[PDB]
Amino acid sequence: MEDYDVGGDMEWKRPSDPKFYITWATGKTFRVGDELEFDFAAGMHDVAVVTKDAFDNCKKENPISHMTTPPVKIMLNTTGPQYYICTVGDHCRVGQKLSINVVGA
Ligand SMILES: [Cu+2]
Repeated sequence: MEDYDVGGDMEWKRPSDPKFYITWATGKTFRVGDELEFDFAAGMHDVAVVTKDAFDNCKKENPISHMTTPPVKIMLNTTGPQYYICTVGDHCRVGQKLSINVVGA
């Protein structure tokens, strides 16, 4: 397995550039068995696991999951698309979201 720290050195924050997490995710292989870790300061950001449509429109309500205490560690147990957004303020709207596609171990 591999434990990915989302955003690397920038961690999970409000990006200056909307494509920042698209860039971070590019080229990486997310496999069943891998872990994602979102590091952030309590109350400044959070993590919501959401559907594709909620990702696309930054819909914060009624997510699949929602975590407010950092660090958020999520195991990738199934293959297919996974979407994450931060629901604090305008962060999602400016790019604080991540889309990945999990493949077999
Ligand atoms: Cu945020």
